[PDB]
Amino acid sequence: AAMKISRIAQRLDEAAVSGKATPQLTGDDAVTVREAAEIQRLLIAHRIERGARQVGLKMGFTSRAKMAQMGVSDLIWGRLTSDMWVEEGGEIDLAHYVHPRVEPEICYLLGKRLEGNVTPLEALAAVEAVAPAMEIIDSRYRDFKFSLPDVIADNASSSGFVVGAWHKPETDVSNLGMVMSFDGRAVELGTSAAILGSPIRALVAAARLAAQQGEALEAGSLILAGAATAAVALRPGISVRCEVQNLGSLSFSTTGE
Amino acid sequence: MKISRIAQRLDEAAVSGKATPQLTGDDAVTVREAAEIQRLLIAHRIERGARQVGLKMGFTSRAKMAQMGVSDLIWGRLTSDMWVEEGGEIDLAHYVHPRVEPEICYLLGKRLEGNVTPLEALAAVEAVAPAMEIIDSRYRDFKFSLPDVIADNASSSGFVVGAWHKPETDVSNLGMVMSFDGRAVELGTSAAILGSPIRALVAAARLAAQQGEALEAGSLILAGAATAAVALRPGISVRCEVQNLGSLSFSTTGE
Amino acid sequence: DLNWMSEQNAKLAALLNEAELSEKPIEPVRGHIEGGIAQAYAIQQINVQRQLAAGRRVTGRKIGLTSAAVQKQLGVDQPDFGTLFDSMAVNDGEEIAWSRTLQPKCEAEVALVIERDLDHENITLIDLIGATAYALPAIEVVGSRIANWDINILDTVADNASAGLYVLGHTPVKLEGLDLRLAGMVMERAGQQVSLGVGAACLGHPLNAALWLARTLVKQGTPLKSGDVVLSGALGPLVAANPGDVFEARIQGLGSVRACFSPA
Amino acid sequence: LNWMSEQNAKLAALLNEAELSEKPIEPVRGHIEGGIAQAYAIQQINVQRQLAAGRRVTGRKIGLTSAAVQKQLGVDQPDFGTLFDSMAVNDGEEIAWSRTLQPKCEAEVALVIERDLDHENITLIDLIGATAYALPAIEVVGSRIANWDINILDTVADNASAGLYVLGHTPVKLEGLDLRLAGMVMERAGQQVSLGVGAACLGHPLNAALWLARTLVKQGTPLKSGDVVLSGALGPLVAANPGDVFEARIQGLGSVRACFSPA
Repeated sequence: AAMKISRIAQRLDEAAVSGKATPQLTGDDAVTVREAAEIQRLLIAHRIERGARQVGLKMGFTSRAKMAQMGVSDLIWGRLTSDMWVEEGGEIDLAHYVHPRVEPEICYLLGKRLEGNVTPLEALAAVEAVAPAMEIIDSRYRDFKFSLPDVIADNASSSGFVVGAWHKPETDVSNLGMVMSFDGRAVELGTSAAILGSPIRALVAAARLAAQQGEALEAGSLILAGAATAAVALRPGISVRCEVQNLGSLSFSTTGE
Repeated sequence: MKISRIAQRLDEAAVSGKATPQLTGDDAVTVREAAEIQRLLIAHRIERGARQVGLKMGFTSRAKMAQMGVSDLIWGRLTSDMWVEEGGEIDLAHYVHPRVEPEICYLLGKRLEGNVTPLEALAAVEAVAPAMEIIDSRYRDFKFSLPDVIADNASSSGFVVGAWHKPETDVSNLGMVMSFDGRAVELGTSAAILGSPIRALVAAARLAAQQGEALEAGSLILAGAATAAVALRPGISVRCEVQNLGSLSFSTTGE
Repeated sequence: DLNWMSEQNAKLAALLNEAELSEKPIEPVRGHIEGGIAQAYAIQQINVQRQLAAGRRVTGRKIGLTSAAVQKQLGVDQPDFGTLFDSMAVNDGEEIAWSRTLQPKCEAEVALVIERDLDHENITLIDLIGATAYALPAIEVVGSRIANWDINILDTVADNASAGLYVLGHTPVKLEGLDLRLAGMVMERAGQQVSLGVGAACLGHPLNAALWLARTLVKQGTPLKSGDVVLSGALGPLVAANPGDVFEARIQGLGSVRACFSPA
Repeated sequence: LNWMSEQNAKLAALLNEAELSEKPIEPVRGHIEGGIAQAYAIQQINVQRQLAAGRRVTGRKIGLTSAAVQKQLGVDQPDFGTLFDSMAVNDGEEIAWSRTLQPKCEAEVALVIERDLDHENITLIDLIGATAYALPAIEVVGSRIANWDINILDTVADNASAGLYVLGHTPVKLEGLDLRLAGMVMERAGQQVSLGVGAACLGHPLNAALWLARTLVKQGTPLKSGDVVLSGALGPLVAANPGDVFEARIQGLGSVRACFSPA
């Protein structure tokens, strides 16, 4: 707990609320990874104070190639809250966002609580259903250059999330094709195999990361497993669609200029 | 008095990653003696903050049993610190000299206790999955002793599990390819576990009831090794491919 | 071969033929072979012609040394082949007369039935897949005319790759929808597991060995024909058979087959 | 009309000597003033050289199957290479390092052809009727040119950089197969070295096979029954090293392993 922790959390929370970028920490605002953890918690507390509640988790850096490119040794997670929800098939004004990007993901719905060091086996025993999804991510910082602690403090860019149809939990999601498209033309092509080599691996990691903060994946949680492709900058007046092999598609639009 | 020091030197070896001599003459143990060293051996892990999470059967074959001059199987209790993340990495420096084995794992959805039929056993199973057991004898240059292996907790040390598969999946005769960096080191079938893995689950429950325990709900049971163990070395990708059960893998750190 | 019908080769073939007719294994003939593995195939070939002369029908081929471990113990880096005849054929469960064996040993295998002739040069995997109708779970009963299985590459190839009987299953299973790389194999006798394996043990895949055999047969002028059955190779270790023995082999996704030996 | 020129035979001979000696050579695009047509002629001379050595044309490989790759090479169309019995490998078979030359792996959908497509104006319908089944495949491309320094003239003259092709054993018919959203992952030592989907291969693997079928009919060498068509990259190529084992998985199609031997 510190004056700097409160000052940055509040600065990051108004960037989110106003949709205006905010500068990164340098020297005086330079933060510890441990400092970012506390800022991440206060950033969410700001949202819970406005009536939103925690509803899930999102994993970041869900590939060894990704951790390698950012020089990290583990993935980053973000907390999701009732206010980041987007109606599937709905519209979003880009005006309430700093510079949002869209990523295709696999989502798990927990039917039971999942806690600690779990096997893939035990992870899916607590899963109710599975679905394709798109995460809308938003770095609230202006002129951003990568620093690990900033993204942890900025809640791993959590901002929006949209999910598709219910699918049986035993569906094989290990290597499904994915087509993310703007106005029907593909912007990204890939497979859900991009998420740690097997999406259930991200569900296992989420229980590991959550236990680190003494937390757990509670019954009813929505877990965004991770990005199957690189994110794409969103623009106005577009139809954003995610199509997955054996999972159907999900969509949302952006308001016109 | 004796049992406590053997348990501690055995336990010492595991946290230390350094071998220890077999029980001889003075420290020579009885199966019964070895039984308490095993209980105390797990007690040390408990004390350190880990809990019992499953069982592992050993000598899960009539050929393996007769080859070791025993008339029954042996088992080891699994604890949470032996857990290894699937797709993870392990440092061999933390092991005295470990080997890997491919197995079948059952996740118990309900309590199973006593002398049960194959039918009753699978009624208590939530799901089944392929798995790899990381075994590690704590003895240095081990000349086979039944009491030492019992007392050394059936060499239990590491375990990794694959994906959830429906409990009615027929795992009676599935092909198993255990490989090092994509090249097979062992080739077999799940039929190697007692001629039918469900039999190891049955034996697992008969053996737990032997000491007043039971297979609790949510336990992990490693049915048995379907092939021979292969010694692990640094910088290798270890994978286990099982027919109809997908695959699981973990790496070893390089020097 | 320009001289596969030599006076020496005929003597060795008649020796092996006689050893089989009298039910009496003879001593190793490797000392008498100086032309290498080609001379050994000429000797197997003479005995094939001998069987065709007695009105027997070539029904297929067997593939041996389908593992690198077994290849190494014989000083070679390739498999061997033997010739099957209608008289070696056994159906699942049929009683097997002890007189029909000679130092019998059992091995679970995948049987491939061929429906097209592979007569051309450079046969590919695509050709083989198109010529394979279906597969049967099989048990090969090998036999040696050489006493106490004292054989090297020349003894076995010359002795028809140690062929004996082939027990086939009754239910065909098409290849599409059949994973032969990971198919599990278990052979039991009196409730005991006597042999354990997987499809990958057979040269990585049964079609890997069958492609080898088709290619080798074309080079020997005796191509695989329609209706031929290919005993592709051991999926696990050989188990010596005894009178009264019943061996059951299960190949996950292919089926089961039983080899029942009569009590002599 | 002049495909059998002294210039072309010299270039073909150069690439052929490079393959035999296992030593790559300097780029040849600088010696080709005839465009991609002269490069195809050079490829053709080496195809006849292989046929005259008694080898069998077992199929074709399609290259430049993404607009991104067509754009880097300055083209708006894919390229094609000729496969031979000597270039074939089965799933899991050891690949002798001497069979590669600066090897790279790409996961692809292999389409086996069962009817000749000899006529002009081939349609998607002709291709569907002529397609028997599909197979998971890993193409092992190779370069006779030093350090993969290649333009469209270099690769087309060097058999569109074809090396080996690794095929799986289990066929799957097109009916009940979605090749557009089929997911692709290629791994080496438990790592995801290539990620893709069927749609990455020109939108659909049959769009590439249809392109090839007609290109071959205009070159006087159509697709034939039994030919295997490697339809194109599903993901990015990964450079291969001695002893490497790459495993490719195509959802609904199957898996295939390319095992490189050491030394």
